[PDB]
Amino acid sequence: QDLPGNDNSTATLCLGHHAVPNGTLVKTITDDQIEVTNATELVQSSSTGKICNNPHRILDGIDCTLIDALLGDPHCDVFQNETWDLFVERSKAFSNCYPYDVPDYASLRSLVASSGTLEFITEGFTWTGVTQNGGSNACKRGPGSGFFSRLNWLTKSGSTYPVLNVTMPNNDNFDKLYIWGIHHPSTNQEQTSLYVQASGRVTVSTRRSQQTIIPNIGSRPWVRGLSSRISIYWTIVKPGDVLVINSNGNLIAPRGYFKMRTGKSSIMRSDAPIDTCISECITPNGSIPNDKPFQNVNKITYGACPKYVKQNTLKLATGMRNVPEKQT
Amino acid sequence: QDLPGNDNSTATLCLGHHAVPNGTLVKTITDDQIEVTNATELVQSSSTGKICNNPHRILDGIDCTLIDALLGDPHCDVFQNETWDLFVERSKAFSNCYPYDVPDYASLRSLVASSGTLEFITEGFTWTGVTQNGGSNACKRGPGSGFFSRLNWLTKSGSTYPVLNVTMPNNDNFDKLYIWGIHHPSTNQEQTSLYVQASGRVTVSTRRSQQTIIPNIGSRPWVRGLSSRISIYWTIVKPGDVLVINSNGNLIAPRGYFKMRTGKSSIMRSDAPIDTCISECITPNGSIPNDKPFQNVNKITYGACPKYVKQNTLKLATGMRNVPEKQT
Amino acid sequence: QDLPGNDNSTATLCLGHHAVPNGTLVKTITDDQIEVTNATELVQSSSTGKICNNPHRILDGIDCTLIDALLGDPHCDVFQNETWDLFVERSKAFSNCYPYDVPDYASLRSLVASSGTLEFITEGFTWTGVTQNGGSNACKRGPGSGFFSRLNWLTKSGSTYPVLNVTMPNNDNFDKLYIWGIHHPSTNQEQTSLYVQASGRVTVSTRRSQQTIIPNIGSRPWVRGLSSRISIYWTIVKPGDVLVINSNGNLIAPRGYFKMRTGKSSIMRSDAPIDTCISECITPNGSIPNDKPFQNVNKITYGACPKYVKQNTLKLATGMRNVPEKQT
Amino acid sequence: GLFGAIAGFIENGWEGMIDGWYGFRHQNSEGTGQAADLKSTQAAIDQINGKLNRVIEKTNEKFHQIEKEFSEVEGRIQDLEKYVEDTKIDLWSYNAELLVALENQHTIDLTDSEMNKLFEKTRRQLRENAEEMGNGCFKIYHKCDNACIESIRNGTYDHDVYRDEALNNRFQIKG
Amino acid sequence: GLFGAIAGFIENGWEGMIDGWYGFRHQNSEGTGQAADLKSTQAAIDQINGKLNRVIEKTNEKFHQIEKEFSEVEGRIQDLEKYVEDTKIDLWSYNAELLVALENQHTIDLTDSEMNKLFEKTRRQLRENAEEMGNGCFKIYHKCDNACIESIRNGTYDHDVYRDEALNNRFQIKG
Amino acid sequence: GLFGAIAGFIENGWEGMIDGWYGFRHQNSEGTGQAADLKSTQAAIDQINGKLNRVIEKTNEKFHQIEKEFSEVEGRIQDLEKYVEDTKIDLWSYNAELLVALENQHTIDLTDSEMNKLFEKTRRQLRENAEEMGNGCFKIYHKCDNACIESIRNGTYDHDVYRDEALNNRFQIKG
Ligand SMILES: CC(=O)N[C@H]1[C@H]([C@H](O)[C@H](O)CO)O[C@@](O[C@H]2[C@@H](O)[C@@H](CO)O[C@@H](O[C@H]3[C@H](O)[C@@H](O)[C@H](O)O[C@@H]3CO)[C@@H]2O)(C(=O)O)C[C@@H]1O
Ligand SMILES: CC(=O)N[C@H]1[C@H]([C@H](O)[C@H](O)CO)O[C@@](O[C@H]2[C@@H](O)[C@@H](CO)O[C@@H](O[C@H]3[C@H](O)[C@@H](O)[C@H](O)O[C@@H]3CO)[C@@H]2O)(C(=O)O)C[C@@H]1O
Ligand SMILES: CC(=O)N[C@H]1[C@H]([C@H](O)[C@H](O)CO)O[C@@](O[C@H]2[C@@H](O)[C@@H](CO)O[C@@H](O[C@H]3[C@H](O)[C@@H](O)[C@H](O)O[C@@H]3CO)[C@@H]2O)(C(=O)O)C[C@@H]1O
Ligand SMILES: CC(=O)N[C@H]1[C@H]([C@H](O)[C@H](O)CO)O[C@@](O[C@H]2[C@@H](O)[C@@H](CO)O[C@@H](O[C@H]3[C@H](O)[C@@H](O)[C@H](O)O[C@@H]3CO)[C@@H]2O)(C(=O)O)C[C@@H]1O
Ligand SMILES: CC(=O)N[C@H]1[C@H]([C@H](O)[C@H](O)CO)O[C@@](O[C@H]2[C@@H](O)[C@@H](CO)O[C@@H](O[C@H]3[C@H](O)[C@@H](O)[C@H](O)O[C@@H]3CO)[C@@H]2O)(C(=O)O)C[C@@H]1O
Ligand SMILES: CC(=O)N[C@H]1[C@H]([C@H](O)[C@H](O)CO)O[C@@](O[C@H]2[C@@H](O)[C@@H](CO)O[C@@H](O[C@H]3[C@H](O)[C@@H](O)[C@H](O)O[C@@H]3CO)[C@@H]2O)(C(=O)O)C[C@@H]1O
Ligand SMILES: *[C@@H]1O[C@H](CO)[C@@H](O[C@@H]2O[C@H](CO)[C@@H](O[C@@H]3O[C@H](CO)[C@@H](O)[C@H](O)[C@@H]3O)[C@H](O)[C@H]2NC(C)=O)[C@H](O)[C@H]1NC(C)=O
Ligand SMILES: *[C@@H]1O[C@H](CO)[C@@H](O[C@@H]2O[C@H](CO)[C@@H](O[C@@H]3O[C@H](CO)[C@@H](O)[C@H](O)[C@@H]3O)[C@H](O)[C@H]2NC(C)=O)[C@H](O)[C@H]1NC(C)=O
Ligand SMILES: *[C@@H]1O[C@H](CO)[C@@H](O[C@@H]2O[C@H](CO)[C@@H](O[C@@H]3O[C@H](CO)[C@@H](O)[C@H](O)[C@@H]3O)[C@H](O)[C@H]2NC(C)=O)[C@H](O)[C@H]1NC(C)=O
Ligand SMILES: *[C@@H]1O[C@H](CO)[C@@H](O)[C@H](O)[C@H]1NC(C)=O
Ligand SMILES: *[C@@H]1O[C@H](CO)[C@@H](O)[C@H](O)[C@H]1NC(C)=O
Ligand SMILES: *[C@@H]1O[C@H](CO)[C@@H](O)[C@H](O)[C@H]1NC(C)=O
Ligand SMILES: *[C@@H]1O[C@H](CO)[C@@H](O)[C@H](O)[C@H]1NC(C)=O
Ligand SMILES: *[C@@H]1O[C@H](CO)[C@@H](O)[C@H](O)[C@H]1NC(C)=O
Ligand SMILES: *[C@@H]1O[C@H](CO)[C@@H](O)[C@H](O)[C@H]1NC(C)=O
Ligand SMILES: *[C@@H]1O[C@H](CO)[C@@H](O)[C@H](O)[C@H]1NC(C)=O
Ligand SMILES: *[C@@H]1O[C@H](CO)[C@@H](O)[C@H](O)[C@H]1NC(C)=O
Ligand SMILES: *[C@@H]1O[C@H](CO)[C@@H](O)[C@H](O)[C@H]1NC(C)=O
Ligand SMILES: *[C@@H]1O[C@H](CO)[C@@H](O)[C@H](O)[C@H]1NC(C)=O
Ligand SMILES: *[C@@H]1O[C@H](CO)[C@@H](O)[C@H](O)[C@H]1NC(C)=O
Repeated sequence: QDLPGNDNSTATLCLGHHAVPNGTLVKTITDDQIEVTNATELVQSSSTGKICNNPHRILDGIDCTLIDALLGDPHCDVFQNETWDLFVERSKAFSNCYPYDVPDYASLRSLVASSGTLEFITEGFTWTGVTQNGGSNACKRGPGSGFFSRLNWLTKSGSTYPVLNVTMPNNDNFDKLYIWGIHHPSTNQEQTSLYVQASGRVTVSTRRSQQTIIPNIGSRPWVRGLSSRISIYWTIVKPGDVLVINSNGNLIAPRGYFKMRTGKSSIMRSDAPIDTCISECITPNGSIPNDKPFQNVNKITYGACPKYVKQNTLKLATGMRNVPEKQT
Repeated sequence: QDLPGNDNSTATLCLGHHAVPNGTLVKTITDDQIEVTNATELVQSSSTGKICNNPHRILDGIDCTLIDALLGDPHCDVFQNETWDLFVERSKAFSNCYPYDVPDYASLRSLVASSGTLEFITEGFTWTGVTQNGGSNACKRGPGSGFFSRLNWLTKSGSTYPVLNVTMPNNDNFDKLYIWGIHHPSTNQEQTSLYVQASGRVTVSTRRSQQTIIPNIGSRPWVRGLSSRISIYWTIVKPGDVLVINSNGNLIAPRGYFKMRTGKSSIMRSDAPIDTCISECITPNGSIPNDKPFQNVNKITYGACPKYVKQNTLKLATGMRNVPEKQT
Repeated sequence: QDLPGNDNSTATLCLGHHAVPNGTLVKTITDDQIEVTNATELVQSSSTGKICNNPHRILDGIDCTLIDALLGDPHCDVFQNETWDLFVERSKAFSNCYPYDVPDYASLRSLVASSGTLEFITEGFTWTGVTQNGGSNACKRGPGSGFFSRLNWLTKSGSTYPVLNVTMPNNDNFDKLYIWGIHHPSTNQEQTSLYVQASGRVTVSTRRSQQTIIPNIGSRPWVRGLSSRISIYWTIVKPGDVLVINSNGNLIAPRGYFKMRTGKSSIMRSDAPIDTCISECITPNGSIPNDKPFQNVNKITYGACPKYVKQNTLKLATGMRNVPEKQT
Repeated sequence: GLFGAIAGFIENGWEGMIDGWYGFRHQNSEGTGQAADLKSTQAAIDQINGKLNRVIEKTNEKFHQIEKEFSEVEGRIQDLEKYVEDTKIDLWSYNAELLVALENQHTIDLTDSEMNKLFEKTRRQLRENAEEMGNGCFKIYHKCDNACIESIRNGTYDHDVYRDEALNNRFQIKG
Repeated sequence: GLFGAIAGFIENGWEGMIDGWYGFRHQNSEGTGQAADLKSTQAAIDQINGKLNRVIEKTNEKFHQIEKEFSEVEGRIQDLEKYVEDTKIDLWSYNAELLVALENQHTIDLTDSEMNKLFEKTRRQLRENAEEMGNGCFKIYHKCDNACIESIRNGTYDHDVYRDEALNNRFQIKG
Repeated sequence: GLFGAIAGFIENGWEGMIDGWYGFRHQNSEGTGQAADLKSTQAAIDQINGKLNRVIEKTNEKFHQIEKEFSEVEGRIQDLEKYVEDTKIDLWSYNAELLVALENQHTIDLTDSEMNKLFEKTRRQLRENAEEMGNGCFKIYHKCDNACIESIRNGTYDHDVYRDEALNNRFQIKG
């Protein structure tokens, strides 16, 4: 084939792999610090500190909680018919109208929170025989005494509180949420001054259910000049059903219905600033990027967020083992 | 050896593996469509559309819900003393007796549902001084007025409703479930016409507990000619304990006890047809085969069923990588 | 080069691995009994049968349940101002004072259980116009009639029970838990003998909430000579808030407050013996060692315990496959 | 996969082989021929079936559970019933998705392994009498009739019988 | 890792190699040189990225959920709300911790694999003309100028061209 | 397992070897002997212990939780308390069962790996002086006394010292 290769030499070929001076330690099945060429962090652990106002509809509650916004505390009149993807409730919020309590506050707040709307429709309830629009100096509307915009405090007319028995048909094709209440007087004298009968009673019902609440007379702690209280209740009336409100005293009547919807809305308690930036994941500590799979910022989240994890760092190796050649 | 073994030829031997023209794509740790020789489906995603009546005891509720079957609505009299592994409730079920509500309907339905029996024992309650077996035209039993078969509506005798104070000892070695109730009249006039006292009261108790319910007068929506309602309550009496029913008006008395058991029974709302075939897993969409490990038919299941998963397909490779030799 | 001189020969070197005669079967991804040289057990499946009294503070309830210890049933007077990391409740515990029921027993037991202290502070409530320190023969304190040490049964003085209206400010910097109650008389005559008014009422409130309970007259089962009952309620008063107790009859008054704390305390029902040994994990079956990662002793645990698992054995291979010389 | 035989040094599979998963094709004195290897085929099949049965091991049965569908709006307790189930479904869905991903990766490596093991086994058997052409074919350097090919396949090939013929053919030549 | 090339028979990496992850260093008739292998570098990178993307595949979104912070003490229902969340967090934390552990172990074995595969591939190509010095370097037994080294690297090396020169150099010698 | 050495090309283990996990057995002109290899034994042990410690890493502690046993029948809320716990137990039981299954599979492959790596290491060292008999035994083709066997074991064997003797014995013969 070829002629005399006079010289007959050799060559050396060596295979090898890179190494970096720096390197990163990662956990393994068999070791928990092994050093690799490179790794990537899978736990998002820091918020921007601000709630981005995009893409979800963030409604800042300012100094109103959602229930006060719903009831219509004077200072929350800003929120009427408002809507939201996320209502943010602030630590600073305060109530400033007639002292009330809500037996299952927690569910009423939830219920409204995820409906996502405070759209109110007024309906023509006719209360015959009682005085309407009662208010109080503890719920100042402007210079005057006032009350919650969405409720209607009835008292006697002259010398009588008749037995109210009204009805309101749900004829539309959606559910109607009604918020009503009962007034608990401080004294038996107060009970009779306002409602004549010495024992009120409110029964609100539909074809499917009924609630009867009887008031409770007695002194409570002075809150805005008052020892009395009103307790808030709610009734949902389904399409085709009918509301019947029947009372013989102490009723705080509804003025119509909030309409309920079904959506992605929820509520979040946070004092983080709202800012203009787009971010899908919201945490009460501010928005966080959902580029990583897990997060350690907060277990409370709204939107497309990483799964909360107890760990603050989890590094996924993205490179081979690092076997450098020098000394240490 | 031999002698000059001179036949200088060579051979070639090649190793290889099969390949199929078709092949199936599967997900991997490093790729999410890699094609393999063969795969198998792990997500069961389709029902037969019929609930097989074997091996569990399926009780079709037809047009009765389980609570109406329990109370003994006339049209549900079919179900007395019946039993089940799975009571199926139909969307078409309707009530058709005296208008009632059950304060924790959800737990009473659960309670009975998993006991799995409607076996009723009648006990000799003696009501002295009142009229028994009251019924109504809204609960027609045949031509006549009637009431729930398992409850006993007491009204005044002549001009008095005495204070009833009866007792029934649990002497057997099992728990006894008692279903009783209270009647809420529409008018004060009605209250006095039936129970004389202007305010009823029912107190049912054992050594371990007590419930006192007071009625609530007022009009509700007309349901089968009536604005009144009865509300249903339940009391379990343990072996060795004693029931004491004490009332002064408006009591709907129990006629004995349902006996409770402990088993695998439950209830399911489904309009799927029952059919004769054997299948361990039931879904409200019909029975499904539990040959695969996961299913996507429905999150509601009864029996030996695959684990519900969000995914509708998950293929497990059962063969090597497919590296075809053309692809025909 | 190297000069062999004379010998012409070969050697054989064989590599191999050990094998043991015995061996242990373990589960694998592809086989479920494969035999390996050695394995280790990961499921702890047996208790010592005794609750070690170290390192946590175990408080043995002996024959008192925690609620009776809280209320101050005579026979539980041992426990006053006691504290615990884990209160152990025994199957043998019994109550032996005035018959009571607690509407949400389950939460009151929880609430106290995790506070971890029964430290009681007595406060100077002044009841004017009523008789204090009422007791009963069903709650014998020594030779005499008595009542719960931490509650104060008020009855009329002479011929009047005035409307009590007292207040107690939370001025300290911690939450105050108040346990109060109401007495349900057996007969209307009893109601008037003790509280004059034919209908009592207890309203306990703070700035944030209110409860009004009205008693319920009627006979219950004879329990320690009595058909009456008292029901227990609780109110937490936060720093800066104020308690107002207002009643017109049937009140079982508080004698001061339990102080609440936040810790690692809980309660456990167990009849296991307490013993002197140190063990972090407690199970109602006795303490178990948390050296293994999973346990099958009991799903109820307190302390640093292995994760409960359904499996009773899971062996982790710690050696190679066992391929012996002869057999296994 | 990890060993680099399948879709690696063996360029592609043979759709033609229908009698097993791994096997031999030769070219010798009497022509060309193919034959599946049944020991490695069985080894691969048994493992994949073991894997397969463990995954179909008992559906656990459940009877009375919680409600998972509701028609009215209730608030707090119903919000929790819905949340327990949704976080249960997401956890089981994660498990299914990771389980088939691990399994699949392992099956491709396991079968790559068996191919490569058969190759190694044949290499070891042929000793100094053949050379690896580097594409999964051995060049055998001696006359190897069909019974010779069959002895390599069924594992009884005696290398000694051909060592001198092979070593001559292989080395000596002219360099 | 499993194959014993990286941090195994190849004693250490080369911080000097900055143009790829695996590669060659040689010395021949024309001098000495280094060169990254881009096929194995790409193979290792593509796998690790595949692995990486699957882990960043869709955060699921959640809207109204349960409350997870409370200011008053409520007992039974609040104890359950807290327990559902805490057992959810521990389950997801376990999954994260095992996921990176498996992944990481696999990445070190996968890259160990590719190194070893490149080694095997070069071995197979060199045929009877080189010997493995056992440290990842082949002693090539014939004159191999830069274009020869290049043909081994780009996979066109014809062993036949040097088989007699190599076999003479390698065996004949004096024993 | 994946490499096919243990319960593969090495037909079985030696119950006789009690001083380590992997090792050597030899037959030369001075005698026969056995000796455990302590480097591969330590490598296998260290990995299995690493694996083992990670699994025994901190039991998390839990104090006040939910009730998990009930004596009366309550309905809705108690049905949820029971369901949260039962779906928790099934999820943790699944995790335990998959965890030992993965671990175990890996341990059998990891030890198969170390065996095969020791084999490869010895192969590389012996160079042209020995041939693989295909059952994990090398036929060494030159006089190898006990110090020679010891140098192979402790890794100082100089192949050059015996290359001509070996190459003569191995090839030359008569073909
Ligand atoms: C519809 C209506 O009645 N509006 C009244 C209210 C209601 O009568 C009252 O909210 C019922 O609970 O009362 C208004 O006057 C109250 C106000 O001056 C407060 C301030 O303390 O005092 C109430 O009387 C107290 C009295 O001040 C106390 O010292 C005493 O111990 O008890 C009394 C209890 O009645 C006044 O009624 C109001 O503004 O709230 C006037 C409204 O028009
Ligand atoms: C045990 C018993 O009393 N059975 C009665 C019942 C009960 O009196 C009644 O259910 C108490 O709620 O009443 C029955 O007659 C009722 C029936 O005719 C309905 C049909 O509408 O009307 C009731 O009177 C109504 C009246 O029709 C209305 O227009 C009015 O506005 O109010 C009245 C309220 O009392 C009848 O009482 C019955 O069948 O349900 C007769 C039973 O024997
Ligand atoms: C503060 C106070 O009043 N202490 C009384 C109590 C209370 O009057 C009583 O707990 C209110 O519920 O009563 C004490 O005497 C009762 C005791 O003798 C029991 C034993 O059975 O009987 C009660 O009277 C019963 C009577 O025995 C029954 O046969 C009858 O059917 O009903 C009666 C209902 O009042 C005694 O009142 C007591 O020790 O509990 C005396 C305390 O000082
Ligand atoms: C998936 C679903 O539909 N869940 C519903 C359930 C089911 O309809 C029910 O479990 C079927 O058995 O109903 C829930 O609401 C019930 C509740 O409002 C009670 C009263 O508190 O009434 C029930 O309807 C009664 C009606 O009041 C009676 O007059 C009539 O005689 O019978 C009806 C039932 O057939 C409501 O269905 C429930 O709590 O279980 C709400 C769930 O969302
Ligand atoms: C994390 C947390 O703070 N959880 C609390 C919540 C939140 O404060 C609330 O959801 C914010 O919207 O409050 C809970 O308690 C409420 C409950 O006690 C009700 C009455 O039952 O009152 C609420 O405060 C009222 C106050 O009673 C009114 O007089 C006032 O007009 O408005 C206040 C609210 O702004 C309590 O906050 C709750 O149940 O939601 C307890 C949680 O721990
Ligand atoms: C596992 C278990 O037994 N769960 C029970 C618990 C436990 O018995 C209790 O937590 C032990 O502390 O009891 C539950 O029921 C209680 C409930 O019925 C209340 C009243 O609502 O009474 C308790 O019994 C009282 C009895 O009423 C008093 O007269 C007596 O003085 O003390 C008894 C307790 O020692 C019931 O136990 C509970 O809700 O916690 C039901 C669980 O299934
Ligand atoms: C029942 O008892 C309660 C508690 O003792 C009584 O409440 C107290 O009533 C007085 C008089 O109304 C309140 O006085 C107010 O004090 C504020 C300053 O804090 C002052 O600005 C008002 O002008 C007024 O003077 C006091 O605050 C209030 N305290 C509490 C804790 O509520 C109640 O009046 C008693 N009721 C009856 C009918 O006896
Ligand atoms: C209290 O107010 C309610 C609501 O206004 C009154 O309810 C209504 O009462 C009337 C007379 O009983 C019911 O009429 C009957 O209805 C049926 C079906 O339409 C029809 O066949 C009869 O001929 C008759 O019209 C009406 O349905 C009922 N409506 C509702 C919503 O319940 C109630 O009567 C009032 N009660 C008192 C004491 O004032
Ligand atoms: C209402 O009905 C209940 C049940 O019938 C009556 O309860 C029973 O009352 C009697 C007389 O107080 C109790 O008797 C006492 O029992 C003890 C234990 O044996 C004994 O030492 C006494 O000498 C006496 O016999 C009986 O135990 C009790 N039974 C139950 C189940 O509670 C109640 O008295 C009736 N009340 C009225 C006002 O009619
Ligand atoms: C480390 O890995 C991540 C993900 O693969 C990649 O973005 C990054 O650039 C890598 N670092 C280097 C120096 O390649
Ligand atoms: C709220 O929206 C309803 C529905 O369009 C409207 O009729 C009503 O007047 C609105 N009220 C306010 C204050 O915006
Ligand atoms: C997020 O907020 C919580 C509560 O506000 C706080 O405890 C936590 O440490 C914060 N973490 C980060 C990363 O901001
Ligand atoms: C594909 O795999 C499944 C499970 O191993 C098996 O039943 C089926 O027959 C396989 N398909 C073929 C063509 O082998
Ligand atoms: C099963 O039923 C549910 C509700 O009835 C329905 O939304 C779902 O798509 C059905 N799926 C199948 C596979 O039938
Ligand atoms: C079996 O493995 C465990 C854990 O590695 C170890 O403690 C035990 O000593 C081993 N058994 C033997 C005989 O080595
Ligand atoms: C309980 O502790 C308080 C606080 O120090 C103390 O004043 C009180 O007297 C104690 N009572 C008993 C019975 O120990
Ligand atoms: C632990 O206790 C429970 C209930 O007391 C019992 O059923 C269980 O079998 C016991 N297990 C062990 C290992 O003691
Ligand atoms: C192997 O093949 C040869 C030629 O067909 C035959 O003589 C021999 O017996 C075969 N051995 C086995 C075990 O099949
Ligand atoms: C390989 O290298 C040789 C020498 O540089 C060159 O002639 C040949 O074309 C190269 N082939 C490829 C595919 O690069
Ligand atoms: C290896 O073995 C030989 C013969 O025993 C000895 O001379 C040499 O020093 C040994 N080296 C080591 C590192 O043990």
